Amino acid sequence: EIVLTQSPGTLSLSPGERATLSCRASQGISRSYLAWYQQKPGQAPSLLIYGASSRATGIPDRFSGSGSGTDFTLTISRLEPEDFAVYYCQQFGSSPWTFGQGTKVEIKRTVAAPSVFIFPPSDEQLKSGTASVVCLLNNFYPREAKVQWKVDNALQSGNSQESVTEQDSKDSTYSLSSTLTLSKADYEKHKVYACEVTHQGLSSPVTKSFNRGE
Amino acid sequence: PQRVAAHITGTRGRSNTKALGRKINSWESSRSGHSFLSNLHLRNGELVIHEKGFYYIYSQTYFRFQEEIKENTKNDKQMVQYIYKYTSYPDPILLMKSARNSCWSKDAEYGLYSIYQGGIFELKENDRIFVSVTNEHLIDMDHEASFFGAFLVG
Amino acid sequence: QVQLQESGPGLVKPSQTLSLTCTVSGGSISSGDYFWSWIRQLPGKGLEWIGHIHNSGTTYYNPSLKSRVTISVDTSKKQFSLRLSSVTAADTAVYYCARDRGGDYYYGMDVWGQGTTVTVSSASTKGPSVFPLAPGTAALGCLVKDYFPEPVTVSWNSGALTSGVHTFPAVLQSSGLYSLSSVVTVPSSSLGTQTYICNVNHKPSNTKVDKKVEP
Amino acid sequence: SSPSEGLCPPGHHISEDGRDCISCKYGQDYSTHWNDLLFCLRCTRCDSGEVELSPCTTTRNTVCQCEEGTFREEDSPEMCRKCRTGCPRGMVKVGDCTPWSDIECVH
Repeated sequence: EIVLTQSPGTLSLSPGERATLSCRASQGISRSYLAWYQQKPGQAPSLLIYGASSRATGIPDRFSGSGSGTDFTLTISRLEPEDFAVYYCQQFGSSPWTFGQGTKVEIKRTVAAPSVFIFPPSDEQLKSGTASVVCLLNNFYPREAKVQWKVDNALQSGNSQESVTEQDSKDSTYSLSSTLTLSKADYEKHKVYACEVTHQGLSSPVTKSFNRGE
Repeated sequence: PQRVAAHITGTRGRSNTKALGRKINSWESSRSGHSFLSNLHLRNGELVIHEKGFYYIYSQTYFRFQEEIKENTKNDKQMVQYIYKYTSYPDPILLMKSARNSCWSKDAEYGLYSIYQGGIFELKENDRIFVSVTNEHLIDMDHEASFFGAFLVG
Repeated sequence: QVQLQESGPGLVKPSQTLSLTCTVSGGSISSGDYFWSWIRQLPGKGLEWIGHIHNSGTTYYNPSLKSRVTISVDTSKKQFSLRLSSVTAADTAVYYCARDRGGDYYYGMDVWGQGTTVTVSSASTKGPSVFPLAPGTAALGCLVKDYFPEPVTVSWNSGALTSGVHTFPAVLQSSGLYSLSSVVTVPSSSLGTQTYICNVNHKPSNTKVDKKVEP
Repeated sequence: SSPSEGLCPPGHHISEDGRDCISCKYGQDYSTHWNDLLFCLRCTRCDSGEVELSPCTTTRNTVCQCEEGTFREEDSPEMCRKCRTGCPRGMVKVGDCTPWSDIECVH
């Protein structure tokens, strides 16, 4: 199969700065047979550039395509914060029609700290089975964050799993989500539950806790 | 109709108007590219031999390319076609090989290198035979440009 | 304008045959032009082109998918259908259908459906359990928990509240079923006025349930 | 349809039993003049450094043209060749670079 190879993996760039995405095919291929896709988190892809270098209907002029043979280039000129999706090339050269691994453009902002929150396992959840303590981290910036849980002042291991969003296409910012899974039987013993949030956008680790509905 | 012959070709259509290389296995069947098999069968680009005898085996493999000067590229290209056979033995046996190099002049813009070769070999029942190339990505498979065949020569 | 709907089971059973169908609204398939097409996308990496079909019923498939694949049209029925075969782990992926302008001048896919995420197991589909997570500016949102298979949608006051919503990617628990939270952040002096119901839906299990989040 | 003189029309193509017309797959093969072919003729797909100028239908093969800035001459129909930019000294240019010709310099 013809193999496209997108370089690089990711790009970080602030708005206004200029983006060059590469797509290089293992064999040279028409040019009529190279198209570019944009895929915003949680959406189906959508056609940016077709024919190596044609803007699909509706696409802002900020986007451009170039190349032939084996080397093809997509160029976003003056970045908007929207433009921070993932970008794919595909080749209708020969056949399987193939796609490149994809290049992910990530926004560059300016450190914003997380607004920490903590939710008590609602009474209804407890009434059957287990108890879930959910820790939120809001509109931040950047990628890194640490999350520790403390039960009668002891550290946890394994008994949690988290999930982050992608950057906001309007804002610029992530958001994390750590949950604490332990049975509504082992929960009823221990008295103090704490969510510790260490971040580079903070002076010192900010903590959020509760005393089992007191 | 009771005859042992075969000529299978590059799928991918038609023109305008321990084994060296990699095996070509995208060849396919029934007279449209104008292939045929006749007292022989196919097996991932390997013709399989029914009737033990002498067989004039052959293949042409077309190399087409354009080129550039880059930061970390030596442009010399070794275009070699191999015709191996698998017998009752563990490792493949090369039967024939034909090679060519690309031009050297830093002034080359393109490269057209077709490679025909063929010759008779005595094959046994269930011997399997396949083509194999270097610079596979350079091989053009327009159906007249590259093909693979054999017949019995009784 | 022209729109596409990924109709089809979100679950299929190890070495049973997966199937889906795509629907067309506004303009019809018939018209000797485009190629109606299936693309899958393999757990957060490369898209894979499966195969396409024309309005004359002629197909094109990705060799490496060593025909497990079949795909078809019915203009009288306004839908095209794909069917894998014999499936496994390596078949679990979101499956988009899409319209490619074969050469009716582009080459490329101008129209996609939103694509349904298919999971291959013999698993038993489970409905989600919803428990609200109870509340300057405050943070409130419900926890959708213990379902299967993986497609779950969750909005707020049914599409009327989208401000500051952060629904976080589902986490495949060690149980085998999935969790997923869905927070909102609102002005802290609104915990009493035009307040907040989250509506979790789950097609594979027929679930569609609301829930009010409150002090 | 059914044969007409022992011929099937464009887009269609004949059967083994010789009795029925069958129809070329779309954007895969073709047939353009009335025929008796047991197989439709396969479609071209533009080799590199060309542009597809029209898609391969069922009664017409795909059309390829040289890229913009390259030409295709009668005796070099295998690689599109780069148009020259300058002429030599003492030589003046009349006639631009087309899909089918180099530039044309005179004296």
